[PDB]
Amino acid sequence: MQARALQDLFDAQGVGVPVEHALRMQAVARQTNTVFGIRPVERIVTTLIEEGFPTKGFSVKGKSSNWGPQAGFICVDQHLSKREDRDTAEIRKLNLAVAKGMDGGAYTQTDLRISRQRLAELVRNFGLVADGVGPVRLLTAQGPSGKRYEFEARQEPDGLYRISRLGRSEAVQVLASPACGLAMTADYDLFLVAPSIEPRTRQLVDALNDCLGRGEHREMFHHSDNFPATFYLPRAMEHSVRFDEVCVVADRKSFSLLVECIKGNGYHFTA
Repeated sequence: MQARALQDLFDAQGVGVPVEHALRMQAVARQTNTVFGIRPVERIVTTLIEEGFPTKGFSVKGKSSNWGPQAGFICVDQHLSKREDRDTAEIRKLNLAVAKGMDGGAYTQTDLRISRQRLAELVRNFGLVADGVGPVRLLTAQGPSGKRYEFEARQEPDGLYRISRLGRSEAVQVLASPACGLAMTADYDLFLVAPSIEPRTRQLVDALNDCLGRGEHREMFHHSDNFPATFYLPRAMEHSVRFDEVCVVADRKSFSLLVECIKGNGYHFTA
């Protein structure tokens, strides 16, 4: 499967998995003779994945952000998450849940720090406004409630822009990996595993993390809303519709047809 074909597919479907990752994960599907599907990966986290940020595990509580400079991360203050629409009680419950997991070795917190390229991408594609030049910039972002939030972007000595709410001294706090101390982005979540006939998923998770080779404590898969999902097949399958070695299932109806296709080709799954 050619890279430009898969990039065009992912661009049209709104899939955030890097094409290189999809090709390596399709190889594992071929080598293990196993069909598997991954939960949605938004394009707003593609840069964070390619920049090497670690990913959240099942023990990470709290909702991520789809707006502002905090997009793709999980803020300690859930008022900056994608649930910025919700009322006081739901945010405080999300805050308590984030505070609950913080009281343990599950995860920690760190300053929101993003690169020039990340800032330019958020401005170009995801509705961020950035005023000024050089090491200090003023950011304006509109939350899902329509309220606009202001942030200062201040370059630190290693080249990243530390993000703080305007007028405040404390940077925006985001959940961080306890191992490497970096902010965590979204993971690759296996939601279907169909091995060939002709929780036993730890071997596939380890094989997938090995083929991606992101390095220690930077795994995409963890040992542990559904669409658009990406599926990875040992070979292109037909049943008259055809699913390619890498395919996108946009909704439940496409998923129902894919299930019948993999079962018809001798692949079993029971979840």
